[PDB]
Amino acid sequence: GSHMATLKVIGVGGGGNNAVNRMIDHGMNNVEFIAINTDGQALNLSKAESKIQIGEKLTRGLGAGANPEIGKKAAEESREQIEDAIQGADMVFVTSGMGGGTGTGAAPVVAKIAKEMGALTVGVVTRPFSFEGRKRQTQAAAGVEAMKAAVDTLIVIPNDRLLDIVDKSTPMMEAFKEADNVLRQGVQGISDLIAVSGEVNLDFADVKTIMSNQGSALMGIGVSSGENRAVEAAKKAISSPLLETSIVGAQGVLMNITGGESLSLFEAQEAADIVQDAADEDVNMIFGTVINPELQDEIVVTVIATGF
Ligand SMILES: Nc1nc2c(ncn2[C@@H]2O[C@H](COP(=O)(O)OP(=O)(O)O)[C@@H](O)[C@H]2O)c(=O)[nH]1
Ligand SMILES: [Ca+2]
Repeated sequence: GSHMATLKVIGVGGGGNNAVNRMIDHGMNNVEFIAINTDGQALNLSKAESKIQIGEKLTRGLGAGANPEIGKKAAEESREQIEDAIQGADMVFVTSGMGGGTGTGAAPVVAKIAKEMGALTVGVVTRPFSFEGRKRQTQAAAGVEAMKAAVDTLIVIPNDRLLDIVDKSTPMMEAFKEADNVLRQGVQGISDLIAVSGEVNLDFADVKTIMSNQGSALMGIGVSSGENRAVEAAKKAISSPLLETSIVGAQGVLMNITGGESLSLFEAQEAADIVQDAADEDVNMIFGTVINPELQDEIVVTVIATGF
């Protein structure tokens, strides 16, 4: 008997549901998508197969009007419908934009329900742009703290970091796609780890060990070819221009390297050393390797870091 973990991605509120819509468009298989919102108009446009309208008696079908208490009460009163949607999950990713009413208030309730049901629960949330003002930032910070209390692991993306990767003309929607990559590639990295039996094998139990009840996390992937490919891919995997939690200080890392038949012992050590040197801690590594012959000169390094 083999194990095949059930993964679910849950968008909560406006930003979370747009991230879900964009991920569905990008294409993802063997992942269930759930869309949760107070805003019935936006939920009607969701591409997810499971849509949950919360708080209709409270908001009359509108959003939360920037009030986190409304988001929280909305979720609590739809608990049974949220549980039904999560049922069967082995891992749940909850994504939401903090600072509004629905995400801030409802996302921690959703995450708490998932964890109480035994699922490995990961949050990936944004903080608002500074141009949205102090009050939005303060509401968002309270949401982040509530999320921390309710998840196994949390990845925070300050939206201000998007201003570091655009030029004056980059479309807003293109910047948003860059932030979407954090969650999408983290999910895909776990999917790929579960689906393949590696020459040095890691599986969902290793994911649980690295992520259960840990706090902040980093999830990254790097791909490189040619000379110094392993160092370059490892540096890319831990590079964090959009992340609140960098690699620095990590005390546990799951690292998987995938390459073709040319994958060398020496370069696997090089990659492992990059990660641990950048952590600047004594890192408890869980190391894996997959030989994919279809790959020629490409190497892929996946990292999950916790223990901050
Ligand atoms: N990166 C990103 N940030 C978003 C997006 N949509 C909303 N935001 C951020 O999320 C915050 C909450 O917006 P929203 O999710 O629409 O509020 P809610 O629906 O009331 O929870 C905003 O203040 C923005 O900082 C998105 O698509 N991408
Ligand atoms: Ca595996």
